[PDB]
Amino acid sequence: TKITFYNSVFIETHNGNYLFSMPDGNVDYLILDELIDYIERLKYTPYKVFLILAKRIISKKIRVELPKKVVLNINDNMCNFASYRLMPFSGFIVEKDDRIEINDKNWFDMIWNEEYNKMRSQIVAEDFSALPDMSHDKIIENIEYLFNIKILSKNRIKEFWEEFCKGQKAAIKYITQVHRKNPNTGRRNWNPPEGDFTDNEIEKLYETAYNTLLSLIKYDKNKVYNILINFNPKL
Amino acid sequence: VVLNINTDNMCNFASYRLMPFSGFIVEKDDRIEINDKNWFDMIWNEEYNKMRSQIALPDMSHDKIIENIEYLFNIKILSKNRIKEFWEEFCKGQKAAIKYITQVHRKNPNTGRRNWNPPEGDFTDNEIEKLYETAYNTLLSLIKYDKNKVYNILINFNPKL
Amino acid sequence: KVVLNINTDNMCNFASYRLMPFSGFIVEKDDRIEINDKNWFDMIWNEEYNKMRSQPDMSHDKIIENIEYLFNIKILSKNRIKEFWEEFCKGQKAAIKYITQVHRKNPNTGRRNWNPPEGDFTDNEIEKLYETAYNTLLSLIKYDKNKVYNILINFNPKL
Amino acid sequence: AKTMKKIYVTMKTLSPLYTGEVRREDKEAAQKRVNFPVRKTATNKVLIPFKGALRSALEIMLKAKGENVCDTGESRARPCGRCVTCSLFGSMGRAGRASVDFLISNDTKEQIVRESTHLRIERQTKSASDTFKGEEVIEGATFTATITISNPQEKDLSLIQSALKFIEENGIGGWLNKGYGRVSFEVKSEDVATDRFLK
Amino acid sequence: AKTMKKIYVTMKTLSPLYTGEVRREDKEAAQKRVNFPVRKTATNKVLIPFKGALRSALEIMLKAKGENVCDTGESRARPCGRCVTCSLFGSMGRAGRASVDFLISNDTKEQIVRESTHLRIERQTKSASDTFKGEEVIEGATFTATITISNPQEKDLSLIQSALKFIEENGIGGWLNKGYGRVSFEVKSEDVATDRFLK
Amino acid sequence: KTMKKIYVTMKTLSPLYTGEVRREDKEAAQKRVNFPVRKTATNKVLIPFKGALRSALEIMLKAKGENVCDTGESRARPCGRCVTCSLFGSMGRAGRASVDFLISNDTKEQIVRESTHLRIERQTKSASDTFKGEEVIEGATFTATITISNPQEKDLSLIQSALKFIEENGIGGWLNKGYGRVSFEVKSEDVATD
Ligand SMILES: [Zn+2]
Ligand SMILES: [Zn+2]
Ligand SMILES: [Zn+2]
Repeated sequence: TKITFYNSVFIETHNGNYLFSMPDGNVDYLILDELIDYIERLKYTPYKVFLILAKRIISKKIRVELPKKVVLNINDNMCNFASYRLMPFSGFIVEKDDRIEINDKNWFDMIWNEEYNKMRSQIVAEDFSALPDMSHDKIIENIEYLFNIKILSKNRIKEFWEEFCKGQKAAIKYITQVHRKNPNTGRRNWNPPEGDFTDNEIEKLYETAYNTLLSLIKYDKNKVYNILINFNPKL
Repeated sequence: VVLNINTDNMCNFASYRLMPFSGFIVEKDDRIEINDKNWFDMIWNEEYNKMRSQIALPDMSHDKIIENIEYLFNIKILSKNRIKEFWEEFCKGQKAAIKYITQVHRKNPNTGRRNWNPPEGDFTDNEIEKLYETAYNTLLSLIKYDKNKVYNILINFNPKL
Repeated sequence: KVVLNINTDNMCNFASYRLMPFSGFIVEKDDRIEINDKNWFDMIWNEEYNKMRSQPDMSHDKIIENIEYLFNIKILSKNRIKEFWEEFCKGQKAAIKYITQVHRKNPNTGRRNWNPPEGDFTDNEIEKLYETAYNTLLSLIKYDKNKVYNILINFNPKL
Repeated sequence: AKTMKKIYVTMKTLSPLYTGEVRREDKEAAQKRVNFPVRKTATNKVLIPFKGALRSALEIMLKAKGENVCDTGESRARPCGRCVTCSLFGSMGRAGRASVDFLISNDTKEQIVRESTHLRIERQTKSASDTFKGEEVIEGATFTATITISNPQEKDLSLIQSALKFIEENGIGGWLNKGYGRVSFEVKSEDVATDRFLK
Repeated sequence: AKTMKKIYVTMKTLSPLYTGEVRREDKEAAQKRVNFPVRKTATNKVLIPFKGALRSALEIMLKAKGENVCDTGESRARPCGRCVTCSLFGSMGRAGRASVDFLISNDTKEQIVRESTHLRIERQTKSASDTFKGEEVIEGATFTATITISNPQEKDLSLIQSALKFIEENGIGGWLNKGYGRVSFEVKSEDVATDRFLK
Repeated sequence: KTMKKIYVTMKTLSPLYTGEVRREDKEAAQKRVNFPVRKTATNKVLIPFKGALRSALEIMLKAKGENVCDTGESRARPCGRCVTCSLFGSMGRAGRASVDFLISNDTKEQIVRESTHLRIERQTKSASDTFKGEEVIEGATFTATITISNPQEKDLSLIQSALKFIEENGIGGWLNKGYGRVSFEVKSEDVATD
């Protein structure tokens, strides 16, 4: 930082030859009638003068300025009205960890829909609030067979237990959703059985999974947990 | 405190009756009111009208609505893409939903084609046109009802919308 | 009656009204339509979920050689001996259950819950050492409590 | 111990990037809408683990060179303590000399995370058999990290830069075999004094 | 003497935060679910040790200047009793001037603690070889502590801030090399009379 | 005549440690914990309460301006003239306040947990020394009952001031590392006739 003193501190960096208040070198920022000649004496007229006087020196073809996170506008049709170029804009300033965005109503509408979908899809009817019949051994036999072949998996048994904690009705909803044969694809959400088979047999094992899980929802929680804990040791 | 929300769509979580919600606590002179998104849209139009200034829908019953939406869903008129895009325009305001159902139902004057999905099955041309008008009337009646009941009606035919 | 349990401190002032967007749960009572926040429902979901869920034979001189080896190639450790001693003090049955749990090879991955041997062992010597750990600890099951404590106290002095 | 090497790492994505959500509650809440969520901060920023990627890079490269480097990565394997990766990344005794921060984005999920549709296509029928949705990070997204080596040796920045080239060539995280995770690194190495803060 | 310097320290987490549970019974109850529980209250708020982090920061930095601070971190190593760190945080036979409280969270464990899946991936096969669930603290979680300096000296506050600037660079808690523990401290100090309560 | 009774309930806000004084029970516990917590044989936690209230009023009143007798010093022998020796005890006459031990409301199995405390090296950043110390969980309700006979006017206010000095500094041990910060809730009662 080359500094020189005049009858005036002429610091000469690479970001501009600043001078707080006439050297013969190029002067970039002048940190400033008698006043006008001082600027006229400087060769290579300064880019900005940091100061009634401003009106005149603007008309002397010179820029003025009269005395944190980066702010990014996202909102752009303006108008001349009341001299300065301008637009009406109502919006939202958001304060990010390294920036300040200036968003509009469409952003808030987007995040309103994104939050409302989260809100509305958290409670599903009688949470924590005509089933077929099966003997306990038959439930053990069918869950064991459909656990060896990969239909009732540990993720399926886990997600059965989580919904059955939330009541019988949510468990029937989950089992009906997994067994549902989509009319456009002809496919159920069961994981397909491993081992060579035939589509009638595969459909009957899917039906067996539907009836064995549905006959387990009528049982007591502790009895359901003690049936499934022999297969998925977590839950 | 003055709730400006209809206190419906209330499930029974355990020994508790409740309703998932998102709105605004607009604290005013002694009200501290709880107003929904529709009030905020009004308020945004207030501001974005005032600041610039300085420079008949039919009634069709709810069970008939589920019946008609179910019939149109099984004959491939009100498909899952139609229910999804109707939900996106419904969350964008009721006027955008009128614009969308008008755009989909508008029989183009040159071609003579509406933007619905064609009925699957044997139906006559007059019958097909009456089904298209049924789709317009049923979704236009669904525009009146509030956001929560429209979500319940549309979630039984499109599980992800 | 309505009670707002949501904190009212942070509130912007747009359109000359003090407004604040919230996303919470309007909840019924005997006479209190109360607006309770996200945390309240995490309280009741945790409370309801936790409430609904809350409701052989071998030589002793050969045994000493086996536990030395399996403590020197790091299959058996201080933690294994510690949980073995707790399960021994809770019964014979639960200690057999724990030894079964640790030795159980999962069909999906082929991994047992022991600690792997360090050293240039191939596959079936590691499998034979796992079987050795199984039969050594399950042979220690039938011995009386004083002898098991004197056997384990050489290796894990805390227990 | 008088010096401290600060390697400022700036990673720009040259491909889609995925790293799965590890938080169970956040994964479940996002799996109501997208089957493969991307890993996210609570400040809505994308977090890739970075220490394991660098350590794995240096382990395969130094095992290929024929050095005395063990294999952390095998199931419950014990770090020996005598390698260079045990010096730079840790053993059961001493900790790692290099504190490898997470690769955190400078941007927020609205700007860089997109939900994308992926398929399984039947071979003989040539139609969609399965469909799933996964959140990924867009191309050109810029991520930052600062590796802080305490007690810096002379061959520490070279090994970090070699590991950065290996992560450039194999990918950082996620579905690396499909084309995801191809990135580029910029290295602003420096050597600060440990008493920088004491004025 | 007649004053006490109270440094109210508010720290935000810029990263996932892990500090381990110390309590046998709480850890043993949590290992039925999570192999690495986080350190909490029975009020269900996350506790972080704070005095040892500050002491470790000041010993490393003041030993990097060349001042004759001892190290209270080796096995069997005793405080000498004559350093500035021995005056600020204590010696065997001389109680510390700083009453560093625990970093107590503002929110509870449901808000800020998430169960997270961590892995060990085999280097050659690029497949998961170990899985372990561990609890971590989310980003943007606010913790508060009070460092109450008795017999206040001139350097102390700056020293504490310098120590905080070490913890801002390295981290606080566990898994510090993996990226965990990166935080941001804000200081609000107040010189107060020690007879404030007598009134 | 009318003796002043101060019921002091205490709620633990950061983990409490007070070390065990009885050598036989400390030796019995030394097997499990290096630092056992002070416990009764009724399986309840008792805390010393006289000395903390005393030393609170000592430092507060000493730097206030009223000269007192510094107890806990090299010799620590007090006068019989200053205010602390008129409240919490003098080398001659008994102190006017009987400060009961802060007994707990709960038992050992419900508040007392063993914990891993640590000493980490500053170069390897790994645990050099580990030890096992017992603490009391937060939210644990203790109770005590202060008995000031011959009640002066500046007695309840002084006890409350000392309790605020204890709420900010801590009760028990390991006080600088964060152990011992509590809240105090106070009720008062004069008794006249029985
Ligand atoms: Zn090694
Ligand atoms: Zn010292
Ligand atoms: Zn005295």
